[PDB]
Amino acid sequence: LTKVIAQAHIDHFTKWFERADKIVIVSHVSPDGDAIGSSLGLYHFLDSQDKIVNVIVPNAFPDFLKWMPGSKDILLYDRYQEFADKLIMEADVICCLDFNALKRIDEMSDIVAASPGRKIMIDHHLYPEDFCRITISHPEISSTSELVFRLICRMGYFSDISKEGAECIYTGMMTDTGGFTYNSNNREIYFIISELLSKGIDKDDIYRKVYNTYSESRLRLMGYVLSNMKVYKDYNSALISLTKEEQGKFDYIKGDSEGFVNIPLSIKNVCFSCFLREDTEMIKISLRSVGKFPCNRLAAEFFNGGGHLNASGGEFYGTMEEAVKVFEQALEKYKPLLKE
Ligand code: NA
Ligand code: NA
Ligand code: NA
Ligand code: NA
Repeated sequence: LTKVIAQAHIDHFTKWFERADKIVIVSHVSPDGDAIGSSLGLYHFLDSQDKIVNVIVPNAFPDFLKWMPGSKDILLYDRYQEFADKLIMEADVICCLDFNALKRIDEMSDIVAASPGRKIMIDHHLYPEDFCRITISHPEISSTSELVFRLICRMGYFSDISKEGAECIYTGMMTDTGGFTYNSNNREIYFIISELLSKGIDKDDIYRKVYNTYSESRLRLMGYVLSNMKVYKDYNSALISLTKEEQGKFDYIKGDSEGFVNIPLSIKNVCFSCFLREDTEMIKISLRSVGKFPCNRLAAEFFNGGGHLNASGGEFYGTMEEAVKVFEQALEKYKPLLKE
């Protein structure tokens, strides 16, 4: 209902949109629900308007997103580089969805940077770069999928958002707010959800497809990791870990530890959570916080990593007990910050 996106930006893109024959949509490395949801949401709309549209991402997306209509036609850059490169170089318009810095598309950077096609960014992350000619940057909005819905609506094409398109948009809104459990207080979110439901989507089924679709081994693994968790009561923090012996034992598949780092936050007075995993070769670190404790600051100092305020990661080249000791240093240094 409220006009968040600048009308001038909407006017400009509409010009590009009407002139364009060939359009490419790009999103970030290791794309997730909102990367794929926003991209596929835009794809379905654009494809309904007699346009050649291809979605290209650097990297495979999780299997729990395969159900999404159009997902099979998403082009993986690390498997069809030459083909993708041609599409990118020849695109009249390149839509950059759910990232704001060329490093977020890891190896696609150069071809995207070089292409003479007209670039527009549609994103909700903080601190955007100026590689796009049109920049729609709204970090106050909780997902890129919502911005895509908003853009299409403001252009006057709400009626051309299909059931399939709506499914993809809802999926991204859902995943980026943890099923509307964080950063979701805004009223207009729920009007948008209602609008998407009017397109025939089944939001409950979509929840199940994304979150209630994984192996017996994965869930037993989650339980084992939780059984062996370490809580530091004076530091409002929790630690969980997986070794190579533990991973191999439970038959670890890629993406099995996804979300594990969040579970310890469901303990009362635990606002900061760390997960340590040995790689296939040393210690991978995942950090999560609830509230305002800066995950990205600790990661940058103690694990040469980074990311966002509430979710970060990085590697530590050493051993488990050695990596655990480093984690215990950071807890000690930022102890006063945690107590606030
Ligand atoms: Na808007
Ligand atoms: Na941004
Ligand atoms: Na997401
Ligand atoms: Na909020």
